[PDB]
Amino acid sequence: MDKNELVQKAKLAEQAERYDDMAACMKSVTEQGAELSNEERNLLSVAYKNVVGARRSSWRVVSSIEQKTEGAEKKQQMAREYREKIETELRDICNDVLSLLEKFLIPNASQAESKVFYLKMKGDYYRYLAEVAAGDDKKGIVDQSQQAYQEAFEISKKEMQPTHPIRLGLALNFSVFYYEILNSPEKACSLAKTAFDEAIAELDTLSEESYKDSTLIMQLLRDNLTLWTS
Amino acid sequence: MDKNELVQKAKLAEQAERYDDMAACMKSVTEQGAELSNEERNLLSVAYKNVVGARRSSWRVVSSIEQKTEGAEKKQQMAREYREKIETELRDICNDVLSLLEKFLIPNASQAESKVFYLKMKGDYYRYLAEVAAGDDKKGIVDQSQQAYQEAFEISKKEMQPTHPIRLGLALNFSVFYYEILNSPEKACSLAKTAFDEAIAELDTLSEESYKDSTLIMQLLRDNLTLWTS
Amino acid sequence: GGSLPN
Amino acid sequence: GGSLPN
Repeated sequence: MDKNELVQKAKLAEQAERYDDMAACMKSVTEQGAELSNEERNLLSVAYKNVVGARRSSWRVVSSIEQKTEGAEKKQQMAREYREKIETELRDICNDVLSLLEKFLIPNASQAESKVFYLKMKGDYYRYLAEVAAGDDKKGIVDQSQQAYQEAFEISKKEMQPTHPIRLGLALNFSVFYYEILNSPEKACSLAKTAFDEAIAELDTLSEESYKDSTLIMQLLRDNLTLWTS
Repeated sequence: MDKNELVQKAKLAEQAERYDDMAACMKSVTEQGAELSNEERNLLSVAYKNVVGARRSSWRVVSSIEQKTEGAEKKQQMAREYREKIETELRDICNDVLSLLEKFLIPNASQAESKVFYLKMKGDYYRYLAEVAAGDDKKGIVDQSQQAYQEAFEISKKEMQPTHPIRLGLALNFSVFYYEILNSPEKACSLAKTAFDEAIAELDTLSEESYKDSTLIMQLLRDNLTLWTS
Repeated sequence: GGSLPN
Repeated sequence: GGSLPN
């Protein structure tokens, strides 16, 4: 349809909390080949985050039930089967997001801000695959997540101020990747503390239109620090 | 499949908050022709309540956006279109629930408790149709909701004690039907107050296994009373 | 506060 | 408390 017709209907789907509709509209906007505005970029991000987030939460619930029914043969087999069904849904969602990133989003990203955004998204959705993967296929998945995070991290530190919310949010998810996926509580703590300290050291670079976004991510960086320091 | 295999997988879907899966499993349990246990009866009730409840909430959001964009031609047309799409989903969900009630649930209901339960469900899902209907088709929808509520109400008062949670919950939804659908704030207030007062007058009839359920519905009856008395 | 919940 | 929210 018309791109603006697809965008505002995705904004309606967001208010109605129909994120399957919201992701479908923003996917067609991406499939039209044109670069996304920062508004369309966030609508696509919010939509698929809710779509994949529902499966991650359901996966955690069914996975935990699977381990607490260890000595319940019939109940554990059903929990194992249901976890495998949610996993297949979760892998299809990420594979679509990663497909959109490699064909339209990252290749057509003209700006450093958008490239950092899409490379962080590539690392995020490979991290979501790593949460449900195992073996050598997981090792290749994990390395893809680290490569996307690292390239986005190097571009963000060369092109963005330490108080930039996209750079701060990238350091937040990168540190989460180190703690939860690579089980390095301090390659994450150092990264998170460095991002927090460098943002406080240059608080003069923070903009009025983005300072409540950046201050919030600085609070989250410090929460992960406090929690990982425990 | 096996009925017990379908039931516990619906219990897993409930924990995972995948109510589309939960409603699909409990629908096949109903389609096997056998009477539902009270556990399966509640799993079917909870599943479709969440499935239809998501559309009702989304309908209210998009409907309200439609009225606040009155002088925004392009925005209101999109809101009107999206509300019509959610409406079609909502009518299909209720028509399926009402189809299951008239073919399997109410005809095979051997017990007064189950018949009151299913007749209340018929009134509930006709009330959900009345929320999104208009004209003469709405008038026939509303009369179907009142007929199901009334028959369930007469059976409940003849066969159940005033402190029975199903009888109390039926009086709660019946009063909601009078206030919200027939715009009679006092045919609802009287019904709600009568159910509350008769439950307090015979609190000796309340069971240990159901007293926290009944006391909760008595609190809800009194909240609707306080709110409608305003 | 309204109708019957789950 | 974790990763980046919306």
